[PDB]
Amino acid sequence: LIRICSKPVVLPWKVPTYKDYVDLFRHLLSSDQMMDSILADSLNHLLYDEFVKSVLKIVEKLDLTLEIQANLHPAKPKDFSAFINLVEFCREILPEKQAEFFEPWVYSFSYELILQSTRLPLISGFYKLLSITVRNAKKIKYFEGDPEKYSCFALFVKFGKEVAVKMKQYKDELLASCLTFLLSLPHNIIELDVRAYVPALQMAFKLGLSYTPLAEVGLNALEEWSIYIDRHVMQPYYKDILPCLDGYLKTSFNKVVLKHLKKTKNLSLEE
Amino acid sequence: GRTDLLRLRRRFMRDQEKLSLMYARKGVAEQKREKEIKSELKMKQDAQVVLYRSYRHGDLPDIQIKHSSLITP
Amino acid sequence: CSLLRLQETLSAADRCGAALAGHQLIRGLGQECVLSSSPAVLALQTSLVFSRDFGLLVFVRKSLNSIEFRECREEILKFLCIFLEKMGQKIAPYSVEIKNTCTSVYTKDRAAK
Amino acid sequence: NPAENFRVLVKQKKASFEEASNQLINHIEQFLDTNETPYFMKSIDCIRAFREEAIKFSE
Amino acid sequence: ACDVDQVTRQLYEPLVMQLIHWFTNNKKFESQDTVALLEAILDGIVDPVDSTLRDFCGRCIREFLKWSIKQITPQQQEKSPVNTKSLFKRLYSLALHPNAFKRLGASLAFNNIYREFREEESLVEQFVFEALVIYMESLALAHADEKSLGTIQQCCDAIDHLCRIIEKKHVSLNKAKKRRLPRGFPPSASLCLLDLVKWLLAHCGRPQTECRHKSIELFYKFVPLLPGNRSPNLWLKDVLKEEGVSFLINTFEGGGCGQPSGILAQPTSLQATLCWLDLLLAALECYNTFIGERTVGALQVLGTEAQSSLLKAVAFFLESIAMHDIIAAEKCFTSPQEGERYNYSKCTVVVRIMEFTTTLLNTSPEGWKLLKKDLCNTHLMRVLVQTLCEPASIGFNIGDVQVMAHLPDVCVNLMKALKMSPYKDILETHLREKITAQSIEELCAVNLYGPDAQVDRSRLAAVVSACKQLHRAGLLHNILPSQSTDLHHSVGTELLSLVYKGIASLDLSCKQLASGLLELAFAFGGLCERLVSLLLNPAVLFSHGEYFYSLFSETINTELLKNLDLAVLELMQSSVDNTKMVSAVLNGMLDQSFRERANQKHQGLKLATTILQHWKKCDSWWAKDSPLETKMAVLALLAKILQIDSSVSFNTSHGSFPEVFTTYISLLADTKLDLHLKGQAVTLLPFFLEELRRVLEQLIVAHFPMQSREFPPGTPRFNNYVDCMKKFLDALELSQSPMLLELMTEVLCREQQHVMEELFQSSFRRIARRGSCVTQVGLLESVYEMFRTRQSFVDRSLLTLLWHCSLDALREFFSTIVVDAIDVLKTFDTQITKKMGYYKILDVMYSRLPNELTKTLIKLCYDAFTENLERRRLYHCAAYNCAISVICCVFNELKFYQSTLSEEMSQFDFSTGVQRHECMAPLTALVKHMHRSLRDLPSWMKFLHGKLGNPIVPLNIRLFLAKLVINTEEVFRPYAKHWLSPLLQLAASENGEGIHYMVVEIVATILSWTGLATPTGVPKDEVLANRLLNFLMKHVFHPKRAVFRHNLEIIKTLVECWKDCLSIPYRLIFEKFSGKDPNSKDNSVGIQLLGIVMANDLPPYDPQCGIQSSEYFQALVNNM
Repeated sequence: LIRICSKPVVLPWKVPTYKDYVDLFRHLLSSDQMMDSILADSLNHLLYDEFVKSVLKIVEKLDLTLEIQANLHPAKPKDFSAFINLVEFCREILPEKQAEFFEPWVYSFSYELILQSTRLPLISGFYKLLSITVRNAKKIKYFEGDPEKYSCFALFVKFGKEVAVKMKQYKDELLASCLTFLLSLPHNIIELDVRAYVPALQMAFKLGLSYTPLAEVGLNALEEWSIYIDRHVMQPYYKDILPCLDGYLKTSFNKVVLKHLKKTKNLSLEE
Repeated sequence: GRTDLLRLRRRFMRDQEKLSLMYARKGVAEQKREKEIKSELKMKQDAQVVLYRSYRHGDLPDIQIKHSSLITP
Repeated sequence: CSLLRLQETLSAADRCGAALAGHQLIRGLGQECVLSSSPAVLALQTSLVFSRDFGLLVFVRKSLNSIEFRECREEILKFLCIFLEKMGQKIAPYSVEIKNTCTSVYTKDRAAK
Repeated sequence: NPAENFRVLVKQKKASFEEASNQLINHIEQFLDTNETPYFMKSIDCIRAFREEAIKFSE
Repeated sequence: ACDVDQVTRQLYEPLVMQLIHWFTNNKKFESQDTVALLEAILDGIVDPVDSTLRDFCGRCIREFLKWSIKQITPQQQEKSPVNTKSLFKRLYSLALHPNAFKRLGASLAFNNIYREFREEESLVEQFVFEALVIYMESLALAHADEKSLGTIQQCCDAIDHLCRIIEKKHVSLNKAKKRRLPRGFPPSASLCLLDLVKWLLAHCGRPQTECRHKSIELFYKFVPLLPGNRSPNLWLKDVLKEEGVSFLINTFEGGGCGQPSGILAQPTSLQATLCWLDLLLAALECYNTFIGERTVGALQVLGTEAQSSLLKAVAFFLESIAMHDIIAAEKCFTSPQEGERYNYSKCTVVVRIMEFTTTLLNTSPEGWKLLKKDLCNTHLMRVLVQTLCEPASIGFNIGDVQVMAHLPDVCVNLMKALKMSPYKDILETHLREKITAQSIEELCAVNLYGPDAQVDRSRLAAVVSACKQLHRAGLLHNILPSQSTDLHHSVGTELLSLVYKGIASLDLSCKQLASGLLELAFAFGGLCERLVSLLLNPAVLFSHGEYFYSLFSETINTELLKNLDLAVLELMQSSVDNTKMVSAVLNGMLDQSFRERANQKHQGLKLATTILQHWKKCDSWWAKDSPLETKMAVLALLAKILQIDSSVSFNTSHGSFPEVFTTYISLLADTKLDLHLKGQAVTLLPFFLEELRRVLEQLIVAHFPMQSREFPPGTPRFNNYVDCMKKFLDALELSQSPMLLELMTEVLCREQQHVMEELFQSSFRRIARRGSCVTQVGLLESVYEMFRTRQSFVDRSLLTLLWHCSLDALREFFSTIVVDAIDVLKTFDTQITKKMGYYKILDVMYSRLPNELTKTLIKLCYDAFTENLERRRLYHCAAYNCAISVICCVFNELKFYQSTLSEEMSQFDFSTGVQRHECMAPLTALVKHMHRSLRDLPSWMKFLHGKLGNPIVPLNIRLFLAKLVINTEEVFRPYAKHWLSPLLQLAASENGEGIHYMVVEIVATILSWTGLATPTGVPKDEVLANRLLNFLMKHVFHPKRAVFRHNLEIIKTLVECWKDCLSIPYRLIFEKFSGKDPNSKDNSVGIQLLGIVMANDLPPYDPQCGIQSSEYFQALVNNM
């Protein structure tokens, strides 16, 4: 992972890319069908655990101090680039295998992670990685209404309240991740104080109009909450919910020769 | 025709590299596959915007804009 | 649509007994091949039912050892092969039907030719 | 290094080994522009070894 | 104008600034600017979203006011409704209005405008106090509604600007000036600085605790701003003299609106109770600030004016803290009851009384601990210790955030402050009341491993944290004294038993719990040696002690850093029979010490010194007495040591330096070692007398007898050799030690390019720029002396350095040997080889720049070439190259006399210990240089024209001159009007790398230009051109069918470039397109020839004499 984060970041002799390696890990964590064959003549969960420990040690190790010379001036911009690289890799790799493997870390990992976020509540990488964390947590559905579970719920609800109250002070590439949180939360936790999330949800859709994936995931969260929570509390701000959805609605070789089509052998906003 | 020597030396392969030429062809082919893989994603991005009126910059706006510049938009 | 109108014309185009009928049929089949070989996400699904009707269409209509039918049938088969090569399992409802056709296709006059 | 090579060669394939003779000639001869005296020591030592080996059987 | 896009906003901001500039003139002055200004007021200042809109509206209205003042006279603003004062009044009113948006927008707008607003004097003279009081009340309201509100940041920035300008400019404020009266200070008079200063002081004691804290901090920093008294506590005493008791309610309006409302809240309102609590905390923090600033004594509030609200709060803690977490006994009133912020307020009260106790104990010495007796019980010692052991015992303390994470440090501070106080003993009793320090050790034996209880781990962590806090307080035996000795085996026995019986499973939670237990044991002294014994556990699962080390290697390294050499010495004595685990723990020591460099590595240096003395106590290794693995391990250990310590001590004779250095030599003397491993050990030689080099030779002799190709490529011995030689190369590149340079040159300079000399010369290229100039001079002198095949040494070595040596060391080294070369400049093979080297070094010498003897040297080389066995030709070439060099400067005219991740990676690497002819080349350069300095010329090209145009001249000379003119065609382009004449006849009947190579090269060079000249001026030129056409069309074929085609287009180009002097034989062409007329394809090439003929516009066929002119084309249809 140190070699992974060492490679610089692309901005809009051959230079190898960082982004490729995920495919490796894509098989690396999904190699049951190979180790069983090699065992002919569990362990992927062990690799999962080792990777989680490594990302923990990196998160605690890395320093993200910055200056105002508002003005985002990192003191270690190379460390910032390594951080964002590791964040993108971790949240593009994580939602593949079982978060059942992640179950031991659901409390301590989230706790130290919230601490790190509170250290500098302006680094969007924290936001993306915690969003994928909670996404996996609701994928395995750790939420039921145990002292560890209740402590988890308390941390989640207070963190959601504070992000929802301090999100109005944030800008693009950061507030986008904040609304990514505010949609990525499970229905169970936000069953208290749904009101605070309503303007956040409205802004999330009106900004996902400008960037489709945010609108898509906000939509998904919206039907999730509609399914799980009783309408009687969501009713009053339905007249608020609909107008922010007005967007997306008001706009408007290869011949008869037989090559066995090796081309076919190889393999938005309207959606 | 000043590149005649240049084209002579660039196409100077009287030593045998026909297998190497085939390998270079194939390898460059896969790199072109990678380039076009990037290309379909690049073209998926919205095409660049164009403007139909000139633009100057002062501190008190002028009304010296032609009829063309207003009817083209 | 173009696929549908071409299917209807070919279902007609074999009404007369002449090699010219087979020529026009195979030409229309070649155009259909080069057309529906590159759908986006949708025209393939229309082509599924079109292939159903036209498949069973020739299965029960052509049914003759005349070569004018033979070249059209072989081009149809080649197109179906290159289609199913990259088409997905969505064709599975037709497949067993096609199976019930294909052997019946082969064991019939196709066996004689 | 070729010293032990021809030492084991003569007793492993049992030939007059003019190739071994040429090997030792190359071993000794490349001393004209160098003053590496310990190399000369081991060179004359392998010379004695090959002399004894040649005395041994037939040559 | 504020949208998420490049082009739109990018064109919008010039528009908005342009219209802002326009809509303030006397013409665009009133009744249309009103809409623009009011909307710029209501755009971002009031909105729920778009921080971008907020900042944009802020600085655009800033620039609007700036430009309005710039281009409109002050009388015009004053008479018009559009005036700065109206804007200020609007801002004040908006901040006054009870909505978050208005206040935050007004504050941020002021923040933006402040940069230009501070530069105006009349406005601030008339308007500061109003802005001051407005911002005070707005920030108080921001406290009232929610602290998380973004308004608080804008307000604190605004008041930062206010204090910045008040300290920047105070003379006008210092004197009483009749400025506009704000809402504050209801009496109207000549406003002064001290007026509003004391007005703020009297208002201290507000429910907004941090608003009051900022107000009093600003007060304190403005005390020196007063025109009279400076800012000691003495002036505060002067204020206190008359107001000895009034401060009880004046400066502290709280405690229950004075005393009573605090008593009122007890029987009867929960929100009112929280208001009482926060106002009381404001008073308490004001007390804490006063007593921590040392601006007032504790007895001043403890015998002059006595706030009974303090004892009321103490009784309330006896009534509400840790026992009333749901109701304050008022019986008049979780989220439905909102116990969340109730517990938050309770925790805030707890922390506030924590700073109060700490400041009382610290800022007031034990002489004021009698005032600590005012509680008469200090019941807190019974409950706050629970705070230390269970946060859930202060109420709930749920949330687990930076407030409770910050609690432990102030808790330790209070523990120390009470430790210097007597009451600690009672607290110590309370401590022993709260825990026995051993009632938990049996309860942690419940097999907490995977599936098990979790509350057990919970209070294990709780007691671990409490004991860590106590250790930070400098107290460990107040709860657990010595059992039998200083060694507290109560923890170490549990450690060993648990770590052994965990598998005789695992968990990260129990792992960190065991780590906490390890550090708790480390708090107990003397356990180090017992732990050392435990690590030496031969109990096999692999051994168990090494397993325990593997589980917690980092913790053991941290513990053993404190121990200097005691355990180090014990391991050294126990190293005689233990090798693996001792090496592992030594490596852990080294890695942790090397990692520790933020403060210092001097701990690592001392550890290296101690192991240096201990070195001679493990003699079973590093000789023919230990396994090769042991020798490799000790080599790795000492390499780690060497890279850790500085190479100035124990690099020369320094105490224990020889005892290992000689050992090192003995280690090098061990011939049983692998030569690869020997090179690995050598790799550390950059850290460094005759014995060293002599053993170096005696080793390297047994490696490379005479050749590198005697060992086939891929042979394992061969790969060993290449690895060793690259080790030597890199080590020498790091060291630049001259003797190793000479050794490498002499082992390499045996055959040309057999030891992979590319890296050799390239490493020389780097090391030429490295090292001191004097070091480079000495190195060059050493290699020059060892010079005195034999020439192969200098040929492969010197020019590498010389071409890249520093141009200062060059001067020194050469000036050292000027006459040393002049004299030697004047069987015989030795002489010619030495002169070879001398020319090849003097040319590079001269290449740099220009005493007075040098004039002679020119002739001394010139004759060296002019003499008229191959070594003689090489000598002439070298002499002429040196002459070219010396011509490069003299005879410049004509007449030439014919990161954190990076740190982590480095630490990991450290722990892993793993990091066609050429003799004429200067001729072209000289031609280029002389062209740069400056048809016909006495530049010898007339001489060369005569030398080359004659048919009678040796072919090699013609090839040389042709290659030169090919590489130098550009210079004599405005002389090619003659150069076509020789080359043509040189190309004609031209006969060595291969004829066609130079043929195609020269024809391409000639035909690079066509308009410059054409071969038609003399019959000979065109007849020779036609002859060359015949030769090429006889020679034109290739099986490659590509270079063949390439020649086809070459012909196509050359025929169409002239079309004036060319002839078509039509006979050879006839037989080429006719051929034998077979079934196969052989004559089709001739067909393609006709394409060139019809690439031309020339007539299709001409009977030059007539082949047949009738069936001449019958062959065409026959071939068709």
